[PDB]
Amino acid sequence: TIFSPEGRLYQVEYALESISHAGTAIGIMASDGIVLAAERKVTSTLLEQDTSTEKLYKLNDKIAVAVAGLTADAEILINTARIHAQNYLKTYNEDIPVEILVRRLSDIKQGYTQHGGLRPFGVSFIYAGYDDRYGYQLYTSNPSGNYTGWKAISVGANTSAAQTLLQMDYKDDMKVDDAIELALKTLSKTTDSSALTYDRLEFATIRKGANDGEVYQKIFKPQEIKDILVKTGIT
Amino acid sequence: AGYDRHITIFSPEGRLYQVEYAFKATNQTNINSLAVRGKDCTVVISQKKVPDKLLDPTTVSYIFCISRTIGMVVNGPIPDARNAALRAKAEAAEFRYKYGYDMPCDVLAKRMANLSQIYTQRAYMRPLGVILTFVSVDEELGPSIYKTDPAGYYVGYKATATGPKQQEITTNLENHFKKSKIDHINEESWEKVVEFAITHMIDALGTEFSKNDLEVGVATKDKFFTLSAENIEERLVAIAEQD
Amino acid sequence: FRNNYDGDTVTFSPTGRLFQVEYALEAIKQGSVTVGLRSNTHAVLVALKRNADELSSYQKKIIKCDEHMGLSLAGLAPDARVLSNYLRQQCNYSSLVFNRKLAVERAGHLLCDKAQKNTQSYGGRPYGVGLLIIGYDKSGAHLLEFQPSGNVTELYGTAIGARSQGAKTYLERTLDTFIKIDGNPDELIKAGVEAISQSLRDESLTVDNLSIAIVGKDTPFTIYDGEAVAKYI
Amino acid sequence: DRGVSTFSPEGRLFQVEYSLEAIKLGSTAIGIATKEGVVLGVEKRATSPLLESDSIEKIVEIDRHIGCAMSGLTADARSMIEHARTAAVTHNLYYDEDINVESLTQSVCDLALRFMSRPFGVALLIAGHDADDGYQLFHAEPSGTFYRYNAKAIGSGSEGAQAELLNEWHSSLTLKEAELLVLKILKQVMEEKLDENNAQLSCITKQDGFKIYDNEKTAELIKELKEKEAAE
Amino acid sequence: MDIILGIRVQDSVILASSKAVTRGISVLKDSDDKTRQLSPHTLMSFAGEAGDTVQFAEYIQANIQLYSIREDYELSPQAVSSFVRQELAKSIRSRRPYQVNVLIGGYDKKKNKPELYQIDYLGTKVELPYGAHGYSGFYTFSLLDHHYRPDMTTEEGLDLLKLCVQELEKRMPMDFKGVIVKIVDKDGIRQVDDFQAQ
Amino acid sequence: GYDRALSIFSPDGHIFQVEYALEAVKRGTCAVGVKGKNCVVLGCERRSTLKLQDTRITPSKVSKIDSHVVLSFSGLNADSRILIEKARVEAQSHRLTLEDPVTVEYLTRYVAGVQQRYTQSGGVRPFGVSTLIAGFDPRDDEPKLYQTEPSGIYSSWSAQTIGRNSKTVREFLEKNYDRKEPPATVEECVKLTVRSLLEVVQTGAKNIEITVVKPDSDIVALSSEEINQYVTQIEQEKQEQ
Amino acid sequence: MTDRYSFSLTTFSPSGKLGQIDYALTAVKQGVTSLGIKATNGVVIATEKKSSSPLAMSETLSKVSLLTPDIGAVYSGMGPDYRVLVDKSRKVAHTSYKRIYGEYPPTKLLVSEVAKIMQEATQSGGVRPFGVSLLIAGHDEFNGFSLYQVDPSGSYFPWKATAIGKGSVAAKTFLEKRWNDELELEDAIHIALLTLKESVEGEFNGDTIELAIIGDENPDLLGYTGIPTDKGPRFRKLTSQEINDRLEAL
Amino acid sequence: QFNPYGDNGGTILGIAGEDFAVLAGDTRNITDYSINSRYEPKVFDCGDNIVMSANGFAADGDALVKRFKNSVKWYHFDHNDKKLSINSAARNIQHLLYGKRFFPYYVHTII
Amino acid sequence: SVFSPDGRNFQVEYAVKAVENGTTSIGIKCNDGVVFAVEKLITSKLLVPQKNVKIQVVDRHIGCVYSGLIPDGRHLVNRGREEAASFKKLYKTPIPIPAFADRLGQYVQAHTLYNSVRPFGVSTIFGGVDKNGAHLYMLEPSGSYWGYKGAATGKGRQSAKAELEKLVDHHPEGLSAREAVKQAAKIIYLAHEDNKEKDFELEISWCSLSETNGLHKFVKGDLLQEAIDFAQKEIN
Repeated sequence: TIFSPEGRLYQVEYALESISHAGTAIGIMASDGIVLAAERKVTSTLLEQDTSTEKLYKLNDKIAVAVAGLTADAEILINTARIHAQNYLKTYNEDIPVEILVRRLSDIKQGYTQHGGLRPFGVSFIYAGYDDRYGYQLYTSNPSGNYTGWKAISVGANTSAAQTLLQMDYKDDMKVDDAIELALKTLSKTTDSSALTYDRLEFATIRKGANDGEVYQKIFKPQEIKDILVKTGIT
Repeated sequence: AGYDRHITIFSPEGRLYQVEYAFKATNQTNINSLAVRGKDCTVVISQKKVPDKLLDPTTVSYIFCISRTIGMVVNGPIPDARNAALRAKAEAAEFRYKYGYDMPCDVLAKRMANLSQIYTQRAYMRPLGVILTFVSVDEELGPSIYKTDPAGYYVGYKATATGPKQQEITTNLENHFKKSKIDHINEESWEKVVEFAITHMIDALGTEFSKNDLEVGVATKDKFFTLSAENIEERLVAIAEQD
Repeated sequence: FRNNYDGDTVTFSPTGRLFQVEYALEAIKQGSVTVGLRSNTHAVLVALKRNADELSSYQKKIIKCDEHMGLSLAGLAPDARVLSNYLRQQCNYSSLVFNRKLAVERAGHLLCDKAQKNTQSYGGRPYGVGLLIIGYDKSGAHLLEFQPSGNVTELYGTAIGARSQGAKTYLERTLDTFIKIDGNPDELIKAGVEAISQSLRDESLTVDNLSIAIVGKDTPFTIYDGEAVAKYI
Repeated sequence: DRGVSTFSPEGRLFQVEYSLEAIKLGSTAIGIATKEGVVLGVEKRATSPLLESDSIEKIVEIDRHIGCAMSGLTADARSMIEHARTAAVTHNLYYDEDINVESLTQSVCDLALRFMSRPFGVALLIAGHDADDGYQLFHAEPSGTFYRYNAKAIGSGSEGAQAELLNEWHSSLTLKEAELLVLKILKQVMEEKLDENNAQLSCITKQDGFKIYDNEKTAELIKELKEKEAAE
Repeated sequence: MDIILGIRVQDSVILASSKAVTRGISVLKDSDDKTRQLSPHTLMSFAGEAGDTVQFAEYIQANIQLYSIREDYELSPQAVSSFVRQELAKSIRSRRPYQVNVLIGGYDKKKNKPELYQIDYLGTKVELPYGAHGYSGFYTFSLLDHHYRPDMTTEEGLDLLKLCVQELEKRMPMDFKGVIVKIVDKDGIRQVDDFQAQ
Repeated sequence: GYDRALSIFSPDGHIFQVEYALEAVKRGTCAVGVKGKNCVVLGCERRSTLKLQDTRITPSKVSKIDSHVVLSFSGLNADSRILIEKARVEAQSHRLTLEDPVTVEYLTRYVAGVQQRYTQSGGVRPFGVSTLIAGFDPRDDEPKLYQTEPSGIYSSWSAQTIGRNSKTVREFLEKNYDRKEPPATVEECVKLTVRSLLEVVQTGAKNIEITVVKPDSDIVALSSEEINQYVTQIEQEKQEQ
Repeated sequence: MTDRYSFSLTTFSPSGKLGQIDYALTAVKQGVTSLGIKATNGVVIATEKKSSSPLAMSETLSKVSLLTPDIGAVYSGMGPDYRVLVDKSRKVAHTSYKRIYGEYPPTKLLVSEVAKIMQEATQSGGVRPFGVSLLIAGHDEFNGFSLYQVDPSGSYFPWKATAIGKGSVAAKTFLEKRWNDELELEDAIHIALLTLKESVEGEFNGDTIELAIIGDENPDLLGYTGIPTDKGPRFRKLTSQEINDRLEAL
Repeated sequence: QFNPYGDNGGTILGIAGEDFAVLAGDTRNITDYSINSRYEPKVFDCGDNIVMSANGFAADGDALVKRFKNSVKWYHFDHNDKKLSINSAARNIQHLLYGKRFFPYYVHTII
Repeated sequence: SVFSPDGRNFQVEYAVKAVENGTTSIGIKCNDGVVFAVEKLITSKLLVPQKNVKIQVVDRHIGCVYSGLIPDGRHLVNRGREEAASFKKLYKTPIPIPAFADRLGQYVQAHTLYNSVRPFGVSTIFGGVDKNGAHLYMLEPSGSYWGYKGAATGKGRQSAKAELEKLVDHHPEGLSAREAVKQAAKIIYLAHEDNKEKDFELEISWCSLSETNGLHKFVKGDLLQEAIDFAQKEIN
């Protein structure tokens, strides 16, 4: 939490360095939804995949996050973000605007940057959510407490590689199903495994729910990822 | 010097040097103790060394009456020994007040073990340079010996020894229980158990004892007490007319 | 050996020394000179003040503590303020609660105990000032020397600060003379003025240079500066 | 590099000594104490011509009878001024009178002691009048020590400024003479040419209290100085 | 008891509030505004215990303005009224509760509906076509039960209030010195500054 | 209770944490402000690590404090959110107790004050932020522009710039800005601003953003296209041999 | 007196490592091997009771501990660290869950809570991380049987089967070979005993092995009859006699 | 219930002349219908040429005079031995009394 | 809060050096009390004789004397006094000497547990008469204390200890209070041998059942001169 002669924050820079070794997560934002894709870190056959959650967390009904970093550090931050959302709803009788929740988590992160002599959290987030002011939104936050908004973005391992590819294939008028494809294709070329299989992925979508006018959060099950891997041509 | 040598953080090999150094401190007084169990008693023995002639020998002790039922012997320097003594006394009185029955031997051991564990983990507290041997005839468990070290470790014993010549005494006892085939001293009177204890102490240290080279604590159903020089002397006489 | 052993006051050197305390003691040697001496009827402080420039003041070095007590300082002046203030309170508390003028000896014990805490608590620092304490109580006249180590000693006379050894030497020899200056303030003051002189390569002590304070049998504590001291040069 | 309130082997406080260094890097401030008043002048020192000069407040009022000039890390002076003002107004509230200049200074120096994580990087010249001791000038260091002066200068140009103050000061200086001297000595030590925009004058009189001179009244004295020093 | 009335018509919300301030045996003022603008489309009216009344209104105002400036966005009437309710419901169990009753009249721009919220000092919230606090409600509720229609124009709503005020001048014991009337519609908040002799 | 002193003096009299805070400012994207006869204009730049950004929802560099005052910053973005929040809270608090909105000088003094406090409290680091604060006092027409830095020093400026390559742009402004004649039009005041930024940014595309403040809480941001109308007019016309 | 170390003892190194967590994991590696296997009608957790001298009473040391009537834990690394975590975990199962909902917590959530306590020692002032890895096995009405591993960082993850400590690499391989999603409980006990034969040097009997299951409800371990709507604890420590009987036909 | 107050009678009178003042009081101290003392003074010299009486509940009166005497002592310490003017004393006494606005000294005080 | 690799506490160890560096002081137990004595270095002719009292009373029945940093000693006694007061308040009876010993024990020992406190740079000799006898104690900077027949600490501790050892051996029957006072004067004179660059003043106190009714009192006037005289005799 001290400055270098250069004007950078030691513990922060080293924390980002920590994050760069973490399973990659991508967020892509369509015209009618957001995709969340993330890759699990060098796993095993014996690792339970069914009841496993480690990279994709529901924050409320309108907002999810993807985690790159220290899983346990993120559990802390997720829990207090969940609480903040409920505080907002209780106070106002309205779901929290995505930006506000993002700002609060980032402000928490910023604290550890500036006071108290505790270490920053080794965590980066992609936030996917919906509110009726700005529609679908994608945000990112890192241990510096900095947050920015994105059409498409990645965090963790191989972001340079992944970032190049998304710029190459993203175009504003995208649909959700194309964004799903783009997410999986980008992870296929930035993986470190031989190939991308179902037991190494977490997948989530925030759609407009077919016919209703209401927002739906879907966290893809094992069998569902396996299937969406077939259609795209990765089997 | 790296901080992993001064405070209780980990070393690259996964180690806690301050704890290791605290184990070293336990031998500083160069005293051996042993504890054994009878049919319905528990006996502790400790060497007693009064170097300086100016000392009042009645005040030099490493055995402590914790409660009516529980005795403790310490291997380590006295300041730390007395700190643990006072705390255990406080804890044993608090337990009885809050819960309405006498603190059992193993429960006080666990509680002291936990207290030590904290010093193992928190940086502003050094561990205590001591090993504590707790003894009693527990109302549920009978004769009991429970021993804690500066790491936060504790376990129950059939018998035990502590100090510089620890290993010699241990094996000496191990050998007796191998041959006797049971986990206690099969004697009715506590006097014979004390006698056994001194005898095996002698045969593993290669030393003879006069009445002022020992210290004896005995725990019976509903009482723990220490022996006087003269009671010990009478014990030394009975071992003479036999061994 | 002198290496990582002067980091804080909470550390002993392998010799058994407390260097921070020793260093605070060193702020006194660098301080301007002051003298104290007493007979059986009065006690006197003489403090040679120091200026910063020819245009500056000669910073006051004598602080009143009650009607019967006061002190002179050499070292960090702010530290003399903290302690004399604490002494004003202890004198005051003694008056209010007990209707009792506080004994000089008790004042010494109290200052000792306050300084001691700072030689033992982390993140604190020893006091960087020495103090000469005069007073008149129920057992007569008194002089005390305060050292920031927490050491206080009762004396017939003494001196602290720059080249104090000169005055202390003179006093060690003039002893049997001044102790007998009873019921004669002006001669005891003079004996103080002449004692402070044996500590000046500096110069002639002048009108704004000199500070005198006295307390006695029927004389309450009073500081004299300038015009009033002219008759003693 | 070990602690904040640590002693050097020479019995000085490291941090207090290093704060004194910061003050040496500060803009010059000069004070002259006479029998007709006390003058305070300062060097504005704009770090650029785009800076609006009259937004540089290095002379501040404390009470109507007490003013103060600063030098060093002027940002650190904010809470000292605030505390000084509270002390002077509080005193008037509790006692129905003006605070003594020495008492006001002692109070600021009390605040100075409270290290807060570090000492102040700023020294202050405090000037004013009270019935008891008349016109007074005080130098207040971040050590908590303060000193009374007939004349004093603080900041980068202070060594040469003090020397000049040593020759020029006598116990019969009129206020208008004292104003001219502050201006003169500033002109010598300033790394720029003295005009009404890069130097500020102020005084306190018993009758009119503390007044900052506006740029117009200063420019006149600058012009009057250029002339007094032409003929001689 | 001060008079605090609110009527929600089809396109706006109208608030009428008594102009008198009475301490003891004196009317101190006959032109008091018992209203604070909370945002350009939300207005709060208040009655109750002497000092508490303005201190609360202005604390609520400060919080809403802060939120607006922080989000460059106006909270909905539903949201503001929930903020206020929770504030009162906190206050009711503190060492010294705020003894203030409020009407919140706002125009929700997202929905294009006008809205009227009645909240008492206990933190009891309800949305109503018309509302009142204090004794005045004992006359107006029934009157409006009869004369009110859900689809009235703003000009019609003002004639409904005229009845309400005239009734309160016939039957209320105290001279409340007439009412200030304010309208909250799509264009914001304005004052009908000519209600008394009209 | 962590109160370990981080901002301390060095032997030459410098507070290195405050100094390195300045370094973080000069690392940050450039921000400039210039005041006219009846206006003040604030201008910023954007970086190019990535350009798959969504600009609708990403935090703009000019923040509204009250309806008549704005703040722009160079330095650590996370730090600036904290200074802005407190400035917003104070602005409401001043209205509540004084029944008047802040003067620009007062809001400036407050923010500079918070920065200063962080240079002398245990277990806190200074703000890696320096700010430009601009607007008009309530019921006043004379424009106001102030600058604060991590030390807590503050001052007013006819025009000023901060952040990366501000050395260059302060050069431009020092020759071009006339004390005698401030850019009397809103228009020509936006002119001097875009010119000064062109030295550093490259093409004034998706990088240069501008905000105008007139009296009585009149504050308008610009659009890409209305910026492009200024990029075009200077390049071609001031290209003449 | 007073805590004067108010800063984190686990910080980031320039390479992004958190030293103390790595070193805590090194401590776990030295630890005596322990394992858990998830069957279709149960979970088994097992370890070796490394005695220090035969004079120590092995039964008096708890290596496998009941956390709730349906949840157990075992560890590798520093015993004293495990023991205090078991105490805090038992207590939090109450303060954070049973006193609020009137029912014991589901496994994932108790695990979540231990994870929290361990993370805290990763970031709080003046403390070092716990030098243990835990294996938590349990059942709840809605998730059925589960098994989790918690590490010094507070990371947790669910396993079908695993081992930690000294011979963890060797044993993970052995289980991978032997695990299928159709194992009965007695099958998993048997596999656990086989996997654990590798680890161990000396004697291999019921007095050197601590083994417990999470299986069917044991009504005779409830202590009372009459409320037919609970049949009792699913957690069950195997006796020395029960271990040996399975070792003869091994 | 404990009543923290009492009333010990007495009567004080202040008159100011052109270049003098007098403050007088009786020396009698009473409780209900009993005489505690025939000579218990309640007018005191406070230094700096100020006399003070605080009549009513004598416990409160004594506490106040004690506190003012102390206030004078510290005035001398904190303010370079300056004489405390009568108006300054008065204002200081206001503050002493008002500090106990919610548990008052039951005295009528004259200086 | 730092063990060195041999199991010792190096900060306590350096505290000991500071004690070894101090003025010499002693305590002698007799058959119905305890006597205490100290060497007061005469820094200067300017010290007021009999006026810089080193020995301190605790409660009414307990004597305390120490060697090392004098401020550290005074701090300890202050705490001892509160610990005495607190005991009397709760239990009525004055504090027994073994009990008072553990109170100082634990406190001194506590200052060896934490890295933000330094240990005490004194060894303290203290004692008195309680309900069942006289008791003598010495407490080292570690918080280690034991009971003693005789005790010495400071620069001349070794020569003083040897003398004490002689008395113990040649008086198995017990010594008298009156006698121990003279003997203490002798021992301080003998001990001054290892510190003789300065002149010294002798100070003695005692707590005897029959000579003081079991209260701590200083030795002044007649008895102090008889003790000095006796000590002057066995040095010529």
